[PDB]
Order: sequence, then C-alpha cells, then structure tokens
Amino acid sequence: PADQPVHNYMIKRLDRRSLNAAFSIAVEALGLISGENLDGTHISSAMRL
Amino acid sequence: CSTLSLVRFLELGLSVACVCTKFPELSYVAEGTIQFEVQQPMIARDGPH
Repeated sequence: PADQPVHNYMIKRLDRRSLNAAFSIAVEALGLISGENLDGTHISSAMRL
Repeated sequence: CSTLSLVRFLELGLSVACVCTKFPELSYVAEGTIQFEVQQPMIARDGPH
C-alpha cells in the first residue's frame, strides 16, 4: 500500500550567556575626580587633569 | 558667662625672631634645603711663614 505525506513540527530553545569586564579605579584619584580632595593650587589641578 | 580672650601672633614681640611665610604646598614637599656662600679674607705674611 501507498503512504500519506508526513508532516512534523519542532522547537529549539535558547540558552544564557553573558560578558563582563572589571574597571577598578583608585583611591587618591577618586579623591581628585569628585572635587572633594581638590585643593586650590596650580599643582592639584594638573594632577586632577 | 565667660569670654575668651583671643591672641594674635604677629602682635607679640616674639615675631622678631622668625620670618614667617605662607607656602600652601608644603604637604607635597620632600626634603628641602638652603645653600650658603662665603669666602674668607686673608693677610699676606712675610719671612719664614
């Protein structure tokens, strides 16, 4: 005997991945960035730059 | 109540002992120095000397 034509379905699921990268910034410099530790000189400004 | 009696240094007599001066970057300063120049006189002897 003959045969009917076959159908089918299917699904494929995802998966999870991620990236990352550390960025550490220092102590003495975080004092100068925020202007807290900044002093009024012609030398502290250059170090902040 | 009591009132505090303030005192100002330059009004004392002791100030004639030192030459004060501002220096707003003394915290950044490592060993600092000062130089002296001096040359002595001389007399021109005679005889065995």
